[PDB]
Amino acid sequence: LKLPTNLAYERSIDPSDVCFFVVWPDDRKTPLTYNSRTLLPHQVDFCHVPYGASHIECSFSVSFSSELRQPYKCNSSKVKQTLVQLVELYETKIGWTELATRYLMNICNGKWLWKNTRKAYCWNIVLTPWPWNGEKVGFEDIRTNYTSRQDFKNNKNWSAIVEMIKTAFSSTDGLAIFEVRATLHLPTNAMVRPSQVFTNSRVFQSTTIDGERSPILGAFKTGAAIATIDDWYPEATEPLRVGRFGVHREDVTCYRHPSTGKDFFSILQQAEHYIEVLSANKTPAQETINDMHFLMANLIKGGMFQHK
Amino acid sequence: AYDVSGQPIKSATAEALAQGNPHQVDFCHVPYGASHIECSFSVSFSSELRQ
Amino acid sequence: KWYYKTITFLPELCNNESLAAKCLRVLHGFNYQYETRNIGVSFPLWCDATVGKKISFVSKNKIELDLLLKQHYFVQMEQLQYFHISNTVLVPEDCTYVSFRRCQSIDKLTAAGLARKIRRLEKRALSRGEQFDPSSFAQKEHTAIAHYHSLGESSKQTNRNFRLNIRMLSEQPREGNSIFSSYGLSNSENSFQPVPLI
Amino acid sequence: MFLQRPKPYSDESLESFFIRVANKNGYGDVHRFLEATKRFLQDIDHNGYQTFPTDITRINPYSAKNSSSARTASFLKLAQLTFNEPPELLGLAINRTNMKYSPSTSAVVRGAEVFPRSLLRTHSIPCCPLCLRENGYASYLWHFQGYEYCHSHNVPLITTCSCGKEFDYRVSGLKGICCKCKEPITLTGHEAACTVSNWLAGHESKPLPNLPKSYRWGLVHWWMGIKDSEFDHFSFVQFFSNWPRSFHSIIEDEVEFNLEHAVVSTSELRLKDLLGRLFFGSIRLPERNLQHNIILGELLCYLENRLWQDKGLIANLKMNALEATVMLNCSLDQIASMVEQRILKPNRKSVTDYLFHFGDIFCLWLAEFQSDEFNRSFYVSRW
Amino acid sequence: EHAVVSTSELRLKDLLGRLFFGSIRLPERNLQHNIILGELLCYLENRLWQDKGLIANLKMNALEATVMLNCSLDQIASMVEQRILKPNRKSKPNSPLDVTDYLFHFGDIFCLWLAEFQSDEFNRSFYVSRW
Ligand SMILES: [Zn+2]
Repeated sequence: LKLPTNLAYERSIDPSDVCFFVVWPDDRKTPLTYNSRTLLPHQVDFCHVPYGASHIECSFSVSFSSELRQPYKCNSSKVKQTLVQLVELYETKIGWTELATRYLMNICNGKWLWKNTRKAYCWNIVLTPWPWNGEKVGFEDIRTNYTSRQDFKNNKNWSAIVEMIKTAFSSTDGLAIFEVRATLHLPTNAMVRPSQVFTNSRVFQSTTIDGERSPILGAFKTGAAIATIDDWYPEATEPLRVGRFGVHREDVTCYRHPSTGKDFFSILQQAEHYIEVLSANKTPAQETINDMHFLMANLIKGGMFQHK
Repeated sequence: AYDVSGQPIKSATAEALAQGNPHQVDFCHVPYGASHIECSFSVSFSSELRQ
Repeated sequence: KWYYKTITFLPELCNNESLAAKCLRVLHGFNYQYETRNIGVSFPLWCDATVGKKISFVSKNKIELDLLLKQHYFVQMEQLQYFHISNTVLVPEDCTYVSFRRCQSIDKLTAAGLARKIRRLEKRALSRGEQFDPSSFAQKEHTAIAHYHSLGESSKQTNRNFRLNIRMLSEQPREGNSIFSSYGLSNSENSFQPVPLI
Repeated sequence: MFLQRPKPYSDESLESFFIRVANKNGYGDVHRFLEATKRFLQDIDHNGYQTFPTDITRINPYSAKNSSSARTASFLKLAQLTFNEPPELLGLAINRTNMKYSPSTSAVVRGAEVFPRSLLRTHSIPCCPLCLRENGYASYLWHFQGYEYCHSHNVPLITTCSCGKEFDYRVSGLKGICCKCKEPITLTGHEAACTVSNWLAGHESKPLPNLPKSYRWGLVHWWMGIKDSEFDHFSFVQFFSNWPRSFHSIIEDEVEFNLEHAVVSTSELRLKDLLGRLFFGSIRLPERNLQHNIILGELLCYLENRLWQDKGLIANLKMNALEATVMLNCSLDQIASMVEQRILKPNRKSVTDYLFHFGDIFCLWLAEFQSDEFNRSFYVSRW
Repeated sequence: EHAVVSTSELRLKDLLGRLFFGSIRLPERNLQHNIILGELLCYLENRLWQDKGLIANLKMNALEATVMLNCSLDQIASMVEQRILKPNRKSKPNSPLDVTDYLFHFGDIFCLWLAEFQSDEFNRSFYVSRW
């Protein structure tokens, strides 16, 4: 399967910025503020929880959508068919439940709160899905409960949420919006770690709430956190952020390097093979459904699979 | 990482594909407390198609 | 009557702040060994980037200067030729006096210091029966601070890691009062005192 | 957290240890305990934060690639931060090692004993169901493709039951209940292999030598090197039944056949041709410690005695420089420095060309490279 | 006490230099016999993380990793391109291997000896089960 000159996918998981708020024992919310120290112009910033702050809310909104069904561009329809059929046959044979679960787990346990949970007493993820009929779905004390996939499945509203997500991923035009709020508890005067801005010098990426500036975890940082599902790779140890070549950031070197045949554009070169491997009435191997899981997640991330 | 005709690049090592390159994008998003987004414009239909 | 004895750090690879902090540690241990307080310090190369290769000990007393400078740690890093000890010299021509002061107001700017300040304030105000709201004392958004250097330090009686945020401010040799802080710095509450920057 | 360890055994697989520490302190299933320790390594800052394993099949550091360092750090921390008294948790871990076995094959060490990678049971690890029920732990030896009978019960290891069409304690739980049907799992040239398996554990067996339990697996891998596959215990035990006789016959038979069937004449005959497979297939087992590497010992003894028998046909065998760097542990750099210093005799003047004999190199190893254990005196005072 | 450098840059060559690199190969590093390397390694392991990782965060150079655990600096290059090692500083372009600059932490090299390099007798289990 050749790689066309115009191929692009629009992303399905669309998160928003993660805005922080501080809740005082009077139960009113004031946005976080961060010192910006400068020595005499490196301007290192410092965001710590205020003194009397009872706890800290972290709100954001993530939208799952069925933008992965049709490629946003294919200058050659011959490849558009083999990808829309790829998605259809994936969904039919191995349903969306695995990708949906591995996304909603990152949503529902604090994983978008990247480092802000190292020293936290307890954080509760309250979740308000949009096409919803019940109340809010709330997970609490995520290091005491909801520690593994099973504990998630044990919550009474979990199946409905995953069903909504796989619907949004299934329907021709479905979507599913979640407003997530994390009532996080930190020790007195604890460090919050919003996303640094790209430029020692630590300068925070920030927004303005109530006219005054507050620190945020970027929408792209959060999208990176929700997409740490890629545990299917050679000698897989811990999940990666889904990428065309599974990259790591702490230890720079990149797994799924296209030398191995487990990058993206290599297992896309075999999409025709995967079509017939799924089309058989018999179930496919575990490794090949791992390859196709990574392929589907890489479509959900969307992007540009071109060669100009 | 690949050149045309599907051949890996010997210089794109597993440390070269891992280097994070930066981009710059303009980012617009609803403020936090904002209720909703108004969007206003005016469209005028006319008979400039007769002649 | 300013005697001074400088010390220059030899090793071409050395973190001067650490060595200066250890010199001040041992100076402090001295000033608490004998209750003398009349040995001040100076940094004849107080560059922008770092404290320089030198730390000088200045005193009106002559016996205490060389009594200190032959302490155990100094003779030890002398035989290992890390340090270079000079002799007890006077200097009346280097009128280029400065004041190395422990700028304590820098520790009230770190978040864990603002926490201390607010906790103390409310502990006071509630004793005064006043109403204290810790939700108003918001952190300053931009606190640009003057250039300074920091020497980490610890207390033997209670283990903690504070820092002498030492800062050099120019001055004129207004009077020899002959009193320094235990860390050999000039502090405003005690008799402020300049020192000859050799 | 804080845990208590159970009755630590010496020969107990790491996974077995984690099972019997999970089901001892507070956890129902060991998987929960793995997530608990991962949360622990979250709480105290660490590097096993990311790569600490939660599936029990891949706990031993040889499973993680480019994370074995972190996993051993993790085991070190666990061993001195999470128990009432510190356990020997790291010694039970099967981790990689740098040393190889003779033909281009890597090795994995556990405790003080290094096994070849060639026989590791990457999957479908057997068990002694009886020993499971009595002792309550899984011995490590079950992981290797030599241990085919329980050295304590002389029973073949149950790899697949009737209820469970394939079984392993790493999912069972150190108890006799199959995967599908809950019931006792206990079902069932026997002695020709029982002695071998008992000798594989640190023990003695009448025909097999008293080598260190790192060199026993070396013997086994070498035997599979001769017998092109299919390690059978009977031929092994009978081969060590007449030990100095059988191997001497083998090297004679291999050496004589090579000399007739050689296609190029005598003077240019090389030693990878004659004595090609035995010599280099025994030179590095656990290591060339001639006291323990009994095979290389006997081979070198036999070669030394017959060094000059037929025109020194053995002694004047051309070996390339790179084969001298194997014959005696050295660098092509260092043998180059030796020959330009005129230590060796590059028969033709002027680097991977065959320019040196065996005899001049054997005496060279005797003179300038005889190590502490790679030593001549270990084999000369043998049978 | 007399370290002319801070702790975050304190190396192993100076702190504990003569003892370690003076006992690493008395005749050869068999930890059952090389009793002094055995006890030094036991002491260091038992105090790897004592004071916010004092011993653990000790700077080590490639030419010291090659002697703490037998391998050639080219094999170390192969270990650090495979990211089995943790080169705390980034050499962005094309990996120019500098074998002299203090780049690894001792703790993370002690652990790398504990797996990937625990050879036949250069083995941890020889010293831990001692006095
Ligand atoms: Zn048994």
